[PDB]
Formats: sequence, C-alpha cells, structure tokens
Amino acid sequence: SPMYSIITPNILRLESEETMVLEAHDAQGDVPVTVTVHDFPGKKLVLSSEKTVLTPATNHMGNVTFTIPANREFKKGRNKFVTVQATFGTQVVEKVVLVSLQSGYLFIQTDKTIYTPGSTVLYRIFTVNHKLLPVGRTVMVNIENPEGIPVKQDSLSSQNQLGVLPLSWDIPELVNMGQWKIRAYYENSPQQVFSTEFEVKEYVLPSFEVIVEPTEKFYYIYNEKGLEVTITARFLYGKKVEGTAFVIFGIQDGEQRISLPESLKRIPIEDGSGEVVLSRKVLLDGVQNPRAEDLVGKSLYVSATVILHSGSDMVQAERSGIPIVTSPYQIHFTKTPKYFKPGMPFDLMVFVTNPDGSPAYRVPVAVQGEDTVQSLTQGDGVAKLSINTHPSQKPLSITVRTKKQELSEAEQATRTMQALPYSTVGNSNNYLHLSVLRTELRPGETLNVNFLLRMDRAHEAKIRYYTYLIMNKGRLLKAGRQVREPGQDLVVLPLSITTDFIPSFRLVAYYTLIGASGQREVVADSVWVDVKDSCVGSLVVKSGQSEDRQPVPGQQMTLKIEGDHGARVVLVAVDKGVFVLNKKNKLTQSKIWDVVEKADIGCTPGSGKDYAGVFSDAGLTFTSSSGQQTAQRAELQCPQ
Amino acid sequence: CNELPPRRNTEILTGSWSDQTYPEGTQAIYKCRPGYRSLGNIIMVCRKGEWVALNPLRKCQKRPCGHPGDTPFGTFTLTGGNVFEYGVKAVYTCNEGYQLLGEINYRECDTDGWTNDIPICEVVKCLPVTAPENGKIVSSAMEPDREYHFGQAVRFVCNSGYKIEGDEEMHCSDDGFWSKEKPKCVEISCKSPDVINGSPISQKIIYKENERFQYKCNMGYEYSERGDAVCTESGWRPLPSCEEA
Amino acid sequence: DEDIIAEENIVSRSEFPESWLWNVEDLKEPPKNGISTKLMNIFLKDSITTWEILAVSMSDKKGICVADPFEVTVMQDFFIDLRLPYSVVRNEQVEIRAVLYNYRQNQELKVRVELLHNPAFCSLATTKRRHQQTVTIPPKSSLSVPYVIVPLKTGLQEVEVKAAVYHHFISDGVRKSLKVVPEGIRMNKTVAVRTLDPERLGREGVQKEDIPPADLSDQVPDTESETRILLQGTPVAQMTEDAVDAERLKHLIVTPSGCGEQNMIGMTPTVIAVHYLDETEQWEKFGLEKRQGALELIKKGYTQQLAFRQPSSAFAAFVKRAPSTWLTAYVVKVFSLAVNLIAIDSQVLCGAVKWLILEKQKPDGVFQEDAPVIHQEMIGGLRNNNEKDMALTAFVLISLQEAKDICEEQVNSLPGSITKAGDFLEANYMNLQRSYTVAIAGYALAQMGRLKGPLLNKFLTTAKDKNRWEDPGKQLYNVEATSYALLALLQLKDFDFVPPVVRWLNEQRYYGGGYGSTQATFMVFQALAQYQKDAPDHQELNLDVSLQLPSRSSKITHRIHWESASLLRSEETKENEGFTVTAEGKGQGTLSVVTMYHAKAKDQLTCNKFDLKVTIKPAPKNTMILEICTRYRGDQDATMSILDISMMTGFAPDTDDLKQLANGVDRYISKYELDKAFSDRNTLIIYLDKVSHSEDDCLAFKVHQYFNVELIQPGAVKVYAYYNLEESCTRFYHPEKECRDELCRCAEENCFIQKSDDKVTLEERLDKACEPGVDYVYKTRLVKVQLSNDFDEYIMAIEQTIKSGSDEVQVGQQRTFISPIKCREALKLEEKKHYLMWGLSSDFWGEKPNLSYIIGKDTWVEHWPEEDECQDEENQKQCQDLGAFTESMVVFGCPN
Ligand SMILES: *[C@@H]1O[C@H](CO)[C@@H](O[C@@H]2O[C@H](CO)[C@@H](O[C@@H]3O[C@H](CO[C@@H]4O[C@H](CO[C@@H]5O[C@H](CO)[C@@H](O)[C@H](O)[C@@H]5O)[C@@H](O)[C@H](O)[C@@H]4O)[C@@H](O)[C@H](O[C@@H]4O[C@H](CO)[C@@H](O)[C@H](O)[C@@H]4O)[C@@H]3O)[C@H](O)[C@H]2NC(C)=O)[C@H](O)[C@H]1NC(C)=O
Ligand SMILES: *[C@@H]1O[C@H](CO)[C@@H](O)[C@H](O)[C@H]1NC(C)=O
Ligand SMILES: [Ca+2]
Repeated sequence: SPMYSIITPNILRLESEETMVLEAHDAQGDVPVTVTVHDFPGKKLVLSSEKTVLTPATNHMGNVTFTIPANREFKKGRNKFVTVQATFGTQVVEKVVLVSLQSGYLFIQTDKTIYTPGSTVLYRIFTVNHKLLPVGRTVMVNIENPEGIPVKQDSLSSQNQLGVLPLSWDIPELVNMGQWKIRAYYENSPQQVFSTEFEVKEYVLPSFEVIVEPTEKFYYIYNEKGLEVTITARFLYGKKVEGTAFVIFGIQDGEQRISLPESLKRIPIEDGSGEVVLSRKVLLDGVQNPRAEDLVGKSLYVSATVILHSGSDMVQAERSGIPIVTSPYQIHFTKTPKYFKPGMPFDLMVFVTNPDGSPAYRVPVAVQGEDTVQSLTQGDGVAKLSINTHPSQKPLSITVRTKKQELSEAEQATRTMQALPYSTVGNSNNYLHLSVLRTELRPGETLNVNFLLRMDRAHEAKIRYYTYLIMNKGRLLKAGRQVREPGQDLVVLPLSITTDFIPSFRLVAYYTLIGASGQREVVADSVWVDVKDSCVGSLVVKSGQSEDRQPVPGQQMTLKIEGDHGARVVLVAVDKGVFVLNKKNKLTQSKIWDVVEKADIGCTPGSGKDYAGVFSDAGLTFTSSSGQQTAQRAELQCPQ
Repeated sequence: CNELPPRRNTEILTGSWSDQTYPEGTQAIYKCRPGYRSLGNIIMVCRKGEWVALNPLRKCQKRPCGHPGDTPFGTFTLTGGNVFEYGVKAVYTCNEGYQLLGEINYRECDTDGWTNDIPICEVVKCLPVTAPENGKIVSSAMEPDREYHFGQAVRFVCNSGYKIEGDEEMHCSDDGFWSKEKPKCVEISCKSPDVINGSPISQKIIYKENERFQYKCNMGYEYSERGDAVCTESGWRPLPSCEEA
Repeated sequence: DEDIIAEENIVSRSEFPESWLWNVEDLKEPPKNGISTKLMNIFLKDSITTWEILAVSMSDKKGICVADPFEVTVMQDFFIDLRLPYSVVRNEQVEIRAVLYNYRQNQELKVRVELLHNPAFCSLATTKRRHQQTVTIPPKSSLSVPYVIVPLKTGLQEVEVKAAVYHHFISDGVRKSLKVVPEGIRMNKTVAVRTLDPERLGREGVQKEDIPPADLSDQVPDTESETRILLQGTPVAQMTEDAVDAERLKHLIVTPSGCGEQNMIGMTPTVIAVHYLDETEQWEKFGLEKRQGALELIKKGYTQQLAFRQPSSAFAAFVKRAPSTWLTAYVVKVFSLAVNLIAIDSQVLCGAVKWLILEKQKPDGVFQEDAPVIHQEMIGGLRNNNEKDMALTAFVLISLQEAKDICEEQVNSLPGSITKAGDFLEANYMNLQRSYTVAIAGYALAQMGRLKGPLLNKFLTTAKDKNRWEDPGKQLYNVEATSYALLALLQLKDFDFVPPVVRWLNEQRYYGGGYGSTQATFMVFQALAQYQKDAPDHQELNLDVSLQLPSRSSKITHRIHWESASLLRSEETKENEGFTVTAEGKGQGTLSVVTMYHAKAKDQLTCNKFDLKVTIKPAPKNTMILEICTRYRGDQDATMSILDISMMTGFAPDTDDLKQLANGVDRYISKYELDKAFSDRNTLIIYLDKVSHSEDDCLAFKVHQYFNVELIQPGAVKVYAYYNLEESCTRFYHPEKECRDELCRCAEENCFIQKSDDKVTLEERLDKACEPGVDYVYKTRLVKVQLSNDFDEYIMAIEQTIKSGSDEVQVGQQRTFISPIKCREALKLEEKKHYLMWGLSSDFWGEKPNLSYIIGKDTWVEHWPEEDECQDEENQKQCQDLGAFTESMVVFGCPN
C-alpha cells in the first residue's frame, strides 16, 4: 500500500544548495528516512548524508537539503553523475542524476564600450552563486584579441571583495583593431565561460549626436507613403544643432547590403531637426525585382551625415534592421505548452511582438473558429486563450490571429501550432490541469493556482491532496500539499510571490492512486509562470542638490545614492559621446536575468507527453519504490 | 588728501609714495596680490578728503587653479573649501589593495598652481613563491619567483605518490601577505581505519598508496556496498562501513 | 589690455576623460523602509558634455542590482571647443579649428582668443610675439577660429588655446593633446618563423635558434621601430584508439547459472562488461539505471559459486569432485577483479590462494593440475597440450599477482610463491615454441619486471607483423594470447608497440560470448580496459624557452605549460638587433618575430581620391580672386561633395559672388552662410551635387580685406565626399605666389647651424669643432643629390677626414646625408660642390655597413669655395681660414 517517492532537479549543481523532496504515500506511523549521495559509478566518496523523519503531522512529506562538495574527483569531456539514495526504513529508492560543474555566475563590466590604443580598460567582475548572491571564489581571467587568441592570463580571488572584483588591462600603443573579448570563469568550472566584448579603435569624441528615427520601426511593403525618417541633431550638452544632412537609404539581405544611390537626399537642418522620405517608387526601382512581396523578410538601413555650418564638426549615424513586413505584429507560441489534456481546457499563452522583437501592448488576439475566444495582450505582450478540448487522441491544431481594429485582415498577424494528447497510464483517462491567471505578476502579490481534476467517478474519491513543487533559478524553491475534498473539480492554492520568484518559476503538481487493475498510477502537470523583472532590492542614482543649479566644469556636485542597506555600490561616469560611437554591450539588470533564464534546466512551458515527461520537461526527476520513474537525463543543455 | 593710500587686505600699492600731500584726482593704482585675479588694476583716486574707488565694480577674486588631476587607482578630497581656488588642499587616498608611493599625499593650490605632483598609487605586492618539494604550482601567471600583487591566487599540487599538507589555495592579501601558509608535499600514507560496528582482519596499521585494507563486520551488520578500502592521497576510498542487515 | 583677464591668470580646461568616477561607496546609513540614502560629493570634469552615471550594487541578502543610467549635463555660457584630429603627420602643414561658443540669450561678447606658443609646433605664435585675434560673438551664436600649425617632433604633443571677454569677468581655455605620427606608413615585417621542438629538432635536448635583424632598408629617417617576439605552445591531442561501443556489450550481461564451472562461465561476461563500462565511462549510452541490475547478477554469481567452495577453500564442478587447480585459480582471477564491483570475502579469496600454494605448487615452482575441468573449452589456449607446465604456471601466477594486494597480509608464503613461480618461467622461457605460451608467460614475467634481455626480444619477435600473437588453430586462442601480450606491453610501458596491437584487436570485431569464449571474452576486455586506463589525456607539453637579447641585462625565460599553451607570450624591443632563442623540454611550440616600423612611402599618402588646385591672384582694403579646381579620381563621378573653405586672416568672400554660385548649377550654399555679414566670416561651406572624374570642375569668387594685420595666416581648402571624410584633399593658399611664410621660415630653423661665413672666424671653428660633442669632421664633395617627397638624400664623398670617430670612414668612400624636404631650400646643396661638414654622434642612422648621416640642428654645413673662387680677393679670407683650420686639425688636432 505505501509508496515511497523522491524528487530532485534533473541536474545537480556543485557548490550550491540542492533540495530533495521526500514522500510516503498511503503510509502509517513514523517513517525514518536517510539520504546519501555517492559518485557514479564507483561510489568512492559519500558526498552528502542527511536524516529526516516523515510523521503524519507533516503529512508524511519532508525534504532534505544537501550541498555537494567541490571534490577534485569530478574531473575530460565526459559528463559526471551521482547516485541519490533514499532509504525509507527498509525500502531503498535510488536514482542516478546528471551533474553540472557550474558554480555560479560571472558578470563583467567595462567602464567604456570602445577604447583607443594606449588607454586603460577598467573592468569589474561580479562573483555570485546560483541565487545571485556574492561569494568568494577563484576566478580565471583571459584577455582575448580579435583573432580569438588570448594575450593575457591571470588568476584571482574575490574573497573579502564583497563579490566585486576590480581589474584592469593596459592596451599597448601598437594593437590590433577590432572587437576584443574578456573571458572569465570559476576555477572549479572551466566549461562555463562568461564573456564581454569591448572595441579597440582610433577615434575622437563626436561633439554632437545624430538620431535617425523612422515614423514606424518597420516598413509596410504596401505603404504608398514610403519610409519616413526624422533626423535629429543636437549637441551632447543639449543645445540643438544647425547644419546640413546627407541621408541615403539601402536594403539588407542577411549580410549582403545593397545601396540605393537614387535615394540620396541633401536636406537642411532647422532648429536641430530635419525630415527625409524614401519613396516606395525609388525603393522598388533600386531593386531589379518587380515583385514587392520578395522584399518581405529583408530590412532597410538609413545612413545620415550631419555637418555643422562651421564645417569643423561632422557626425555619421545609422539605423539598420528596419524589417520589411506585411504585418506590424508577430505571434509566438514559445510560452505555450505543446501538450493538452483531452476533455479539459487548453490554455494558450500567445506572445505578440513588434518587428523589432519588443512586446506589443493591448493587441487583440483570437482563435480561428472561436470568436468567443478573444483576449487582449498585457504589458509584456502576452495574452491567454482558453479553448475547450473534446475527449480524443487526435492532434490538436490551433491558429491564432490578431484582431487589431484599424488594420486589414491582410495585415493581421497569424500563426499555427500543434498540441499532442497527454498519454495516460493504461488509458485510464485520468488527467490533471493547472491554470494561472494571465497578468503581470509582481513580488508581494498573491497568485491563485487552480487544480482541475479529471477521472472516473469510481476512483475520484481516493484523491485527497495534490503535491506541488516550485522550480526557480534551476532549483526547488518550495514544496507543499494542496488538500482536496471528494467531489471537488477545482481547488485553489493561495501562492505568495516573493522576490525569490524573480524572474520566473515553474509549478509542477501531481497526484497518485491505485485504480483499475490495481495499478499504481501517477498523474502530473506543470505550468510556467513569468514574474516582473527587477532587482531583488533597489538602486537609484539622482541629484542631491537643487534642480535650478546647473553643473559647471570643475564644480562640486552632490549625488544621492539610495539603495539596500549594507550594500556595496560601484560607480562609473561615461561621456555620452562614447555611446555615439558605440552603445553595444552595456550592463543592464535585464541582461543579468537573461543569463539566469538561459541557464534554466527546464525546457518547456509546461505539461508533457506523460507524467514522466511532465517532471523532466520542468527539470525534475521522479522515482518511486513501486517502479514509476522519469527517464534518465544525460544532456546538460535543452533539446533544440 | 593729506596721507598715503590705505593698505588693503588683498591688494598692494605700486607707487613709491614719498610725497606727503597729493593733488586732487590723483589715481592710486592697486596691483592684484599673488593668487588673485581681476579684469585690471583696482584703481583708487583722491577726492573730497578721502581715497575713493574709481573702480567700484572691479574686484580681485581668488585665482582659479585647474583640476588637481586624478591618479590611477586613487581618489581625492578637497580641504579648506569646495572650490579649486588659491588656499585649498587636495588630499589623495589610494584604493583598497593599493599603497601610496611616497609620503606626500596632498596637492596645495598656490599662487602659481598646484603644489607638488599628483600622488602615485601602486598595488601592494607579496613575496614570490617557490615550488614545494615534490610538488608544483599549477596556478599563477607563470614567471618563476615573480613578486605577486593584490588579488592573485595560487594553488599547489603534489606529484604522484605525494599528498599536500596544509591549505591548498592562497592569495595575495591586502597587506601584501599571503592569505594562507605554504603547504608541504608529504609521501602518501594512511592510518588504520576505525570501522564502526566492525573489526579489522589485518594487523597492519600503517598503509602506503594503493594498499588495501580488509575488514569484517560484527554480527547483525553487513557491508555497505564494498567490502574493503584503498589508500589514496585523499584518504581511504571507499571508507569502511557496516550497515544493519 | 584693459577690462580683460590676463593670459597668465587663465587656467585652461585639461581634464577630458571619456570615463571617470570609478569609485566605491558603502551604504551604511540608517535604513528607511529598507532603503539607505547616501550623499556623495564629486568634482565634475572639464569636459562640456552630458555624463551618464551607471551604478551597480552588491548585497549579501538582496544580491546584485543594476541601476538606471543617471545623466548630468555640464555647460557654460562661454567656452571653447578645440577640435583636434586623432593624429597628425610630422612636418605636414595642417589646420585645426577652435570654436568659441556664446549661449547668452541676448548679449554679444567681444572676445580675444589666443594660441599659446609651443616649441613642438610651428605656428604664428612665437616666444617673442603672441598670436591673438579679437572677435565679436553674437548671442546664441558660435565663431570658428582657424589655426595653421606644423608638428616638428613626433609623440604625444600638446595644443593650448585661451580666451577672455572684454568688460566681463569671464575666461576659458582648452589644453588637449594629439599624437604626432612619422611621415612614413605603418608596416610589419615577418623576420622569422621557427618551430620549437627541442627533443625533435634540438641537440642534447636543447634547441638553439639565431634570429637575424629586420632589413628595414626603407625605414623612415629619425623614426623608431619595435620588434615583437611571439611565443605560443602547440597543444597536441593524444592519439588514442576509440573504445568498443557500449551498445556492442548488451549481450555480455548474463544471468549466472549451472554448477561450479558453468557458474563462472556465465559470471565472466557480466563481470568483465561492468569492468569495461566503468573504465570507458559508457554507462551514459548503455544505461545508467542498468548498471545496478548488472551488479546484482555479479553478486548472484558470487553467492552461487560459494556453494561449490570445498572445506579446502578450493573449487570444482561438483562438491564431490576433486578440486581443480585451474578452476580455483580462475575463481581467484575473476573474484580479485570483482572486489571493485561487489563485496568479496577475503577469507574465501585468500583461502583459495593459500591452497594453490601449499597444495598445488612444486619445489621447482611449478603449478600442477591433478583434476582437469569438465568444460575444457573455458580454459582457452591452455587446452593445446605442449609446454603445459609453462602455460598453467603462468596462468596461476597471473591470478596470484592480481590477488597480491588483497591476500599478501594474510598469506605469508605468497611473496615466495610468486618469486618461485617466476624462477621457473624465467629459466624455461627461451625454449618456448608456441606464441600463446610466450604471450601468457611474458605477461607473468613482465609483472615482476623480469622480462628483460633475450626473453624480451623473443617475446617481441614472436609477434607476427608486430601486431599479433597467433598460432595454427582456433582464433579465440589468438585473440586471447594477443590480449595477454597487450597487457604485457602496457606493463613494459612500450608505447611504440601498443597501437598496432590494439588496432588489430579492434579490427577482429570480437565482443565476447559464444561457446568456449570465457578466456577470450575476459582477456580481450581486460586488455582494452587497461589500454584506456594507461592512455594519457594529452601529449606532454612542458617547454622552457628563453630569449637572449644582446641589449638585455639578463635572459628572459618563459615556462610554457599545457594549461597555458594557447597563451600568446610577447617580448618587445626598440633595437633592431639579432638575438638567440633557446628552448628545451617536451612538447611543441611556435616562434614568430615581427617588426613594426614606418617605411618611406614613394607615392603620395594625401589627396589619393581628390585632385585639388587652389590659386590666389590680385584682383583688377584689398581684393583678390580665389579660384578652386577639383577632379575626382575614380571610375565613376563622385557624389555630393563638400568644400570646406577657410578665409585668410582679415579676408571674407563677396556676398554677390556667393549668391551667383548658390543658384542651381549643382552648387548649394545654405542661407545661413549667405546671411553672415562681411564681418566674422572666415569659414565657408560650398556643397556640390557632384564632381567630374573626366575633367576639372573650376569655380571662383572674390575676396575682400576688411581687417589689417602684419602676420597673415594662409587659407585652406578641403574637398571630400559626404560618405568619407578621411579620403579628402587639403590645399593651402596665400599671397606672394604666382619663402616668406612665417610658417615656412619657422620650420627650417633647426635644419642646421644657421650662420654667415662672414661672421664665422677661424678661431671660432677650432673652438666649436674640437668640442667633445662633435664626433666627425669631413671635407666633402657632393657627388649626387637624390630628392624625394619626404626626405632628401645627399651622397657626400669624403675627400678628407679632418676628424673621425665612431664611423671609421676612409678617404674616397661615400656617405649619405639625409634631411627633411623643408630644409632643401635652406641647405641649397648642389652637385660638384664642396662643403665643410661636422656633427654629433646622434646624427648617425642605420648600422655600420650602411651607416648614414642625418643633418640636424647641430650639424655644421659650410660651403667650401672652389679653387676658382679662392683666387678672388673677396673669397681669400674664407679660403685661407678653411685651409688653416684643416692644417691645425690634421697636424695638431684637439688640445685634450
Ligand atoms: C524544506 O524544509 C525546510 C524546513 O525543514 C523549509 O524551510 C523552512 O520554511 C519555513 C516555511 O515553510 C520557513 O519559515 C520561515 O521562518 C521565518 C523566520 O525565520 C526563521 O524562523 C524559524 C523559526 O523556527 C525556530 O526554531 C528554532 C530551533 O528550534 C528556534 O530557535 C527559534 O526560536 C524558532 O522557533 C527558524 O527555524 C529559522 O532559523 C529562522 O529564524 C518566518 O518569518 C516565516 O514564517 C514562519 O513560518 C510560518 C509561515 O510559513 C509562520 O506561521 C511562522 O510564524 C514563522 O513566522 C518563514 O516562512 C523557514 O525558513 C524554514 N524552516 C527552517 C526550519 O529552516 C524549506 O522551505 C523546504 N524546502 C522546500 C524546497 O520545500
Ligand atoms: C601586418 O601585415 C599584414 C599583411 O600585410 C596586414 O594584413 C596586417 O594588417 C598588418 N598588421 C599586423 C600587425 O598584423
Ligand atoms: Ca520574468
């Protein structure tokens, strides 16, 4: 009757706290549990050993937290494994899990984006763990030239540096021009290399900046007006610029650029402004193809050259990557599960974006054949469409179209996806569905999680609870139980969202029972929930003096720094002129979360082909004493 | 008037002033003292039984000195004011892990310009480290016995048949001393393991590398996986164990 | 003057960092709602721009956090913007623009802008006279003040401009720095490329490489070069044969069944499979979960085998059957290898060992079989009679040595038994005829390191084709024998012999299993497993390369290791001198020597894309005609081009002529330009729709003088296409042309010792010439004059050596004297003419074989009158002085 199960992340990372969920379903009294982790397959060393007791007071559920030591035993090219062994009294449940060397994250910050030969590159290396918390470890730093050849190596420790490692490199007067790289990695994990690029070039600061701004970020192929562009020219300090502009347009296919000499226009600059237009006629004439549809998929670039009336200043600016599209929008199903539960609601997470890749706000979307199923995208450009599935093994096909009023059907974005049926144990027709309200979720809000159950009446009464687990930043954040009373189709879980949930998390739930031919059955489901991106704390830089006062060269100024208490704040001041020449590779909080999201062990938005697939897709391993377990994972990265 | 033009607090006289009484309309040119600037000479004049100011608007202000200058790996603060004028001092301070070269850490804005030169900061350094006997230094930026500087870390690895004794890693600390003591490479050896709930079959206590330790388990207990241990540079792999079964 | 700041009272802005405020702060202030606020005082830089302040925080609890960019705009009502190019060519006349800005809403300012003097540059500004322009700047307007300068010495030079406004307490200045690059063009010469491999290319373990100096025959005079010495390790992967695919071994996993003999037959494959899979680490492809199931089969086979263990600790097919020597020895062989997989009782293993020694070994050291096994097929090659004592003794011996580490502490006789068994093999090894016995016996001896000399030779020669040990009969014996040989070779550390042998085993495509395959299956996988275990990760790379530069105090050594093989190690030297490179140790490396230098450019570096001709002529308080001619150098006509024109000081274009040019005709002039009154119009821009590449496009307009000055700055004209500013052509124009140009005269001051032969006296020459500084003194005849675009070469023939030093030049030999073109007009050297020349040692250029002279400021160049002129009474004084000077130097020389 009793079934002892264990749950761990698909990948166990070194020098990081890992959690293990232990359960004893249909068990009675106190159940002693001992967990040990040995290396595979030799079992030379006992990496970890923990003990716990599963009493009825804890619903026969408890967890074990263990930190695998960075032993020199885990050393080429072959993946390492460990054996997680849990002993529930007499019963022994073991599982082989994949191991990652990745110790944490390394973020590199350079003072500037571009440098001149003979100058010094000041850069900081932030050392943190998987929880983005400051740690003291040995780091290997390599300065790599454009060729890709390292011209300098060094090994340093971040201990007593509060996670901030200040470094510097002197660029020789004689040096190869181009993109230089800064490679860094923890000593323990050489495989995981973090990089940052900085350009080396001979240059002088512009004096004034030029902004090339098209009316629309994109160009509709059937727009008679053509591409309309506004040329903005202003001195770096603010004052507007008076001069003459030289603007030319061109088409880009891949890396092949085609110039449009016919479009070259010389326009005056009045009060730091000017306008130029690329007529559709000139665009079509420039290319040798009558078919305008062919241009779709390519992009346009605008080259502008502003010269002051003094003739002492000249600046070159450009906007490239302007997509030639048939639709202002684009639909993605990347956040939508590819598996559905027949006879249960299927939730689609439509992702609408602009041609540039940015989210689209308040864009109407709906499923063909179901006008009733219309929704509006949130600030993140995501909308939820719920359709009612009928009991069948036939592949589900969904086509989503935008219903943005003011646009014609030809300009509406469209996309089609396919969902496969969730395979049930012995064709019992038992399913589990998790649904979450689609709205921008912030730390401090309460998220209601809906547990929808589907199964024959004969065994429905047996289910008295759901086991849920929360996956964040690649590790188990929380685990609990959701009680259910017989006859309840739906039960709600008031889940509190804290800073720990940033930037996103997966919620996987499951239940077990003995139905049909006395078969032990496990039904599982999972959902991916996105959380508003931001700092766990907060950091702001503002003026500390009256606004009336204007900064004068060589004058004293007061800066107001408001942030977390006891936090170490590193500062830097860069001349905007530098960004005029290069604005690539600038450190932002968003880029940090991007890296964290990449490392995620989960590979799907949710659900799976079967209960086993549900756990694995979420980045989890399930193993029971009876025999139910997830397949082995030997891949460190997610499937393409 | 019947006297000589008054000695101003920040101005000076240019004339010799040997005469006693001076005619009406006589201009007494006042030069601008060192460390002060103006559009021109603040000129006084004698009229109505007193030396009035021909140039009321014209005034001498403290001479502005340029920016004191910033030194690599160092910051500065201003003393005796908040402006780079004559009479202020710029005190310099080196960053963590950096020591001040010299003992003069200030620049005093004087009549001609800033006094001295911009203080120089140099990264603290630690004594060079040699390779331990029967061991080598896997880490380090090459160069045999080259004085390391703040931040650099060093690791030690012993040769085959040897195990390290002491800390494995160390780094150049803030005061120029290594964080840990240099380790030694001692021949691999192992003491006879104390097997809980079991007893050693062999009588030998001292074991060399790759030597195997045999043991049996007390009744009521049985082998945890393997049934013997092996001597390694890290100890007994695996460790003797007996679980109830 | 009056109502204006003195130049000395003005301190120019010099701090123009592209980035600063690289500081650290700690928020230790009392928190308010979790937020601590700190007021930080900073001093803004001199740069007139907007600063973007980025802040990052790190917290033990909160973690990392990147703040939003905070901007700070720094500006002044009145300031100067000195626009300097990244670099300028030495001895090339260039124009820099100083722009004065006035942002006062409605107030004009009368400003006096001055360009400070600098020995490094040659401008109208001198130590004697100041260069000042008084100009009026309207409100919300800016004025461009042109400056023409000529860099004299290369390196990071400084340019400074100050300015002060009248009747106001306002002043400003700019002190920027630009780089001065030699007239030549950057070039790189690959001097040498040598492969470093001491053990392979060197002698006695060391490799020496002598590197020659770079040619540098075309090197620009008075310019330094730099030689790079690049070292890099060459990582070489170890060529190891691929391991047997795990999928091939699915059949090896077998459930042990049967009696004493068959139980081992079934246990053999599973044990050796788990062993091989562990070594090669292929449980990923095989199935991580499956391993546990395999161990259970091994434990199962071990447990069942114990049932056939007799009280004597020996083994047999049946409990009532006589113990088999071979079977018992095999049980020890398999069990000893399984101690790593499952729990093996020492009492059982060692007990069997002690039985073999005390019951089955003879005084001579031979093991004897008294009860053969029923399964004669499980013994492999031992079945073929012939030298059975050698075969059986070796087999049992091998088992004993594998059990040594386990049973040596329990069995006191083991060490002696092993030695005695080896004694027998050692003595009767040479007589062996069959390859099988030689292979198995060789391995037994090799374990003790007793396979040496003739025995070793026999073992190696027995192998056919140096890849296998085979005999007439079943192939399984051959695969088995060759496996023993492989283990022996690995024991011998013979890396050269292993590869062919291993390749043969793999090509046999045998993966165990089948009838009579127990020995072949167990041995083939044990040998292959050992091969993978011994195989090195990579070829050793530990080079010791040291450089020996003749101008360095001590040798520079580099320790190149595997982990830092790719690291590019560099050494730089200013001197162009040969050096030696010594390397020793194992591994391979690369040595590359490259020299960066400035090579004289025979062609014109400037005006490569545009042809520009500017002419200035008096007009028919003054007027002149400026006519500009331009042509595009290309296959097609040029697109929209710009005519950046700068007026001569005190001159301005005519409004009427500009309007006529503005009218269509593919010439555009912005209204802004047309509006400016005749005053303060020293800059003009003329936009052209296109210029012809077929012929010259000429345009002209009138210029009127409004202001009068003594020193007049030359004007400038610049042409370039909008898309490319670098590819331009600048031409300077100035009156008096159909040199007096201060900028021209100033540049030629340091060409050589300026003086008149009249002022020069005999005593004067003796005083100056004998000075220690002077290294050489020659009576020369100019044989040839080779003029060039940048440097002129004068081939002087040494007619007499008045005084010689470092350069041991003989009479009749020729030396080449070099000097910048700017000095050609000042020197006025003519062929067939004689000269008295002397200079310093610093004048030398190049090396001994082709040593040249550089005419510098300290070089004395006096014209020596011919015999024709010497007869004239006016030339008598100089001719006689030179004659007496030569006599006093040749006969008496210098005092001392
Ligand atoms: C695997 O299991 C572990 C525990 O085995 C889980 O971590 C625990 O999560 C609980 C919530 O489920 C957390 O409770 C928090 O507690 C903070 C206050 O900080 C902590 O307080 C604890 C109080 O217990 C103390 O016991 C010690 C020893 O006897 C005494 O000395 C002390 O006087 C207390 O009695 C303490 O153990 C911690 O060290 C720390 O001080 C609370 O603010 C907050 O709420 C608490 O719990 C509930 C709300 O859930 C509330 O009713 C209570 O009043 C209390 O305020 C926090 O929720 C703890 O962090 C963890 N407990 C332990 C023992 O560490 C872990 O979540 C789980 N992992 C997974 C993936 O499932
Ligand atoms: C060196 O020479 C090569 C070949 O001319 C050239 O491509 C390269 O730009 C030069 N620069 C260096 C130092 O590699
Ligand atoms: Ca998020």
